[PDB]
Amino acid sequence: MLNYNAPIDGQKSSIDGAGSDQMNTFYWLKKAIIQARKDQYFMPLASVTNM
Amino acid sequence: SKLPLLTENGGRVNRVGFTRLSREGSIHKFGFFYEFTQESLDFDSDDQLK
Repeated sequence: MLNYNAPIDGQKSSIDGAGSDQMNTFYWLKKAIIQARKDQYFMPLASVTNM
Repeated sequence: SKLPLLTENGGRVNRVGFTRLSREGSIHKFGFFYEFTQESLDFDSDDQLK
């Protein structure tokens, strides 16, 4: 019946055979989950005297 | 367990049926009365008994 058994889970898609398998099996979101700087509450309260 | 889950081979799966009930309500009759005699409204202490 030429199904599309889940290729990620291991079941090869019905069209594929021998050693072919599916190749694009997931859409990569090209936007990373990045963190931000943890805030500072003591560094601002500091005058700088040169040396 | 009971979630409707389809596969690629869509077929006769996950059939659902609905039911329709009914609510009733009746009608009842009440009533009462009282009797008096002309000898009880003609010579009686009060004028407006009726």
